[PDB]
Amino acid sequence: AQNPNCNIMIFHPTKEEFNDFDKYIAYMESQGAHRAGLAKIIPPKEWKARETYDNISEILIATPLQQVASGRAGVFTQYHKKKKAMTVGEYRHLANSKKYQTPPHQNFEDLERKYWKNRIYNSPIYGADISGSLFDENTKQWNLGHLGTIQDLLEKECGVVIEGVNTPYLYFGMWKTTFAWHTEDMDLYSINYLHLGEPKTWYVVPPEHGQRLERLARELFPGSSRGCGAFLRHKVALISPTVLKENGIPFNRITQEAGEFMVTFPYGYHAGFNHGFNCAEAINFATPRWIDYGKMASQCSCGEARVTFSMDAFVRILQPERYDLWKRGQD
Ligand SMILES: O=C(O)CNC(=O)C(=O)O
Ligand SMILES: [Mg+2]
Ligand code: NI
Ligand SMILES: [Zn+2]
Repeated sequence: AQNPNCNIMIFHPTKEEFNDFDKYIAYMESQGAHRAGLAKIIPPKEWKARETYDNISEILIATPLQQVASGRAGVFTQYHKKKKAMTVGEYRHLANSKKYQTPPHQNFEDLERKYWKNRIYNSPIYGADISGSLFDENTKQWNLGHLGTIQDLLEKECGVVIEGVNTPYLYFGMWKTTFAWHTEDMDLYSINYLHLGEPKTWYVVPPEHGQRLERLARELFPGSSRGCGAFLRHKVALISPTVLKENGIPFNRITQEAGEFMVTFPYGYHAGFNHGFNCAEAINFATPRWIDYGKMASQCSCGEARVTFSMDAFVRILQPERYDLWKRGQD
């Protein structure tokens, strides 16, 4: 079995290997990359996402989210307070202000220490989940607005034609902005490209050990667990690496820098934080190997998780027994 310790793997495809996205994903899995839950892909040196980022400041963040924490430094939840709209230029200036800017630090490890020590005492503002793309239309390789759609993959594998669309989302981050522990909707893959700015640190639990994380989370967040049998779908809980180590949960960590792709694999729980002002683009995708994960994915039916239009069909076709209860949650 390849990669039996579930280490995060890093790949350096040549320009030739970068042509066929599906083929490269299947290659990475042949080497065991999925066992980690997360992989890094460094694009060939000849590739570029677009020519420059000099003209992005007029993009609108219609609903910036202030991420307010509650709990203790290593075990906390966050709620998202909606703020007034602002442009990317306005947000960048805010991220760079004294109140929100990255502190002086020695290296990524010192910054990681400071994040876990001090995150809860601040409420950074995240421009998340903004439909759109920063890939040039002429970029033909690994262009996250030109991937094959998940609806087309389900149709190719299973023969059933379904409604829905699959588009990318932009993320504008600042120091301490945080992504809570989660897997993707319907335990899909995700791909994330860091277009510009400061790094993003990731934590990940191997898919084969995801239930260990869930059992810890039920212990650490006991009221939330009673409220919903899939409350990590709410995407609000954080647990530090120190706490994960104390409780014997297998995980790995890696820092993504500008110009790099990360892939998350089906049922790979992940969480992380931004080092400073940055912009990422991400989208969900599927392969044949996902189908079985989609059929088994947990679901939130309490009403909190509220998701896209396109998840309806996935539930309806892959999880018909759960469909009625899940749909009630959506309405
Ligand atoms: O970058 C972020 O804030 C969150 N991204 C992801 O969870 C992802 O790409 O799957
Ligand atoms: Mg602009
Ligand atoms: Ni994710
Ligand atoms: Zn729920």
